[PDB]
Amino acid sequence: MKNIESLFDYSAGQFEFIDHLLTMGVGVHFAALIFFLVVSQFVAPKYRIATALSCIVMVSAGLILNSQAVMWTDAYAYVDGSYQLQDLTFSNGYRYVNWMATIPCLLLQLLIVLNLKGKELFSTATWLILAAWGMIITGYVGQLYEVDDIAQLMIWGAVSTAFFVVMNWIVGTKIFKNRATMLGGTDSTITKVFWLMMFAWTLYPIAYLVPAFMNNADGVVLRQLLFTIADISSKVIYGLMITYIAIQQSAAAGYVPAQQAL
Ligand SMILES: CCCCCCCC/C=C\CCCCCCCC(=O)OC[C@H](O)CO
Ligand SMILES: CCCCCCCC/C=C\CCCCCCCC(=O)OC[C@H](O)CO
Ligand SMILES: *C/C=C(C)/C=C/C=C(C)/C=C/C1=C(C)CCCC1(C)C
Ligand SMILES: CCCCCCCC/C=C\CCCCCCCC(=O)O
Ligand SMILES: CCCCCCCC/C=C\CCCCCCCC(=O)O
Ligand SMILES: [Br-]
Ligand SMILES: [Br-]
Ligand SMILES: [Br-]
Ligand SMILES: [Br-]
Ligand SMILES: [Br-]
Repeated sequence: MKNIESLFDYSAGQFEFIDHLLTMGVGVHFAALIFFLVVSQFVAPKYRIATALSCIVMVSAGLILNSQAVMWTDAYAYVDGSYQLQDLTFSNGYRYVNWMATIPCLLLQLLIVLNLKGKELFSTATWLILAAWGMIITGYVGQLYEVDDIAQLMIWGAVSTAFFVVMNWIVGTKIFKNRATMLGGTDSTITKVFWLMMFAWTLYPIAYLVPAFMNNADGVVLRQLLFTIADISSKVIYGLMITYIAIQQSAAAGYVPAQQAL
């Protein structure tokens, strides 16, 4: 009842488009899961955790998207020409809770292919995860107010954005100070990964703000469309680039299975 999805009836076209976005998301992540599983054998031990983390992200995101899809069809029934709310079973909050797990995985696989190790890896991962969790938690509290108190959504969103900015500064600083350690030409690739991240992750706060500028049923559809673009870009496309970097550095480091695969 705290999310705008509960306020509207949906046309068949709107309802089925949202359902198809979510189900397509499930298929894309589980298809990618198999790809990451099969190619892990071509990654040197030093980097193989990075590809395993992509497997974990795929199933984590795939399970939440599948949960959202079933919750969506549980919550609404087609009555008198529109889909109308029947049960309080759908909310976006499950995405936020899941981010607590998937964002640390996405960040860790970046740090691994940057060749960080030992105390710097543990220290950098700790500050990044704390910053990320602060961002997620404040965002989560903010969206509890997207119906009742838009001013509170904005203020919690400003606090969240402060964590986001600091997180991105840590990430960017480590990338630009360590890309010279990267093998096989991937010092060039990692810069593109950073820009892909900036683009894809910024779509989430845009989705967060939809209630402020498009509080209607088409805004609900737009938000799910933005989440879909962002999810595929931040998890699947990002994971493919991380895996490419891992295999390329593995080969440059003399790992034979990587050399043959390329
Ligand atoms: C009264 C309400 C409370 C107000 C306060 C809440 C807002 C504070 C937010 C950010 C400050 C913390 C930023 C400090 C981060 C420094 C540590 C760090 O980033 O280390 C990175 C390094 O590159 C890795 O080794
Ligand atoms: C809540 C409202 C507050 C609004 C606040 C607006 C300030 C935005 C500024 C920067 C965004 C952070 C982007 C981080 C980009 C990476 C920066 C970086 O990596 O620095 C390069 C390094 O110094 C080379 O060695
Ligand atoms: C796969 C999911 C990912 C990469 C989720 C990323 C989420 C964010 C970057 C969220 C950022 C937010 C803000 C910067 C302010 C508004 C609240 C959030 C949590 C949506
Ligand atoms: C309060 C929350 C703090 C969370 C901190 C999490 C710390 C995680 C630290 C690094 C995990 C990396 C483990 C795998 C190392 C891979 C390196 C390698 O095998 O080449
Ligand atoms: C996620 C990015 C957050 C950006 C910070 C928000 C910037 C705030 C800008 C002006 C706030 C104006 C407050 C007006 C409250 C409207 C109350 C209402 O109409 O219900
Ligand atoms: Br229709
Ligand atoms: Br329509
Ligand atoms: Br190795
Ligand atoms: Br997720
Ligand atoms: Br490149």
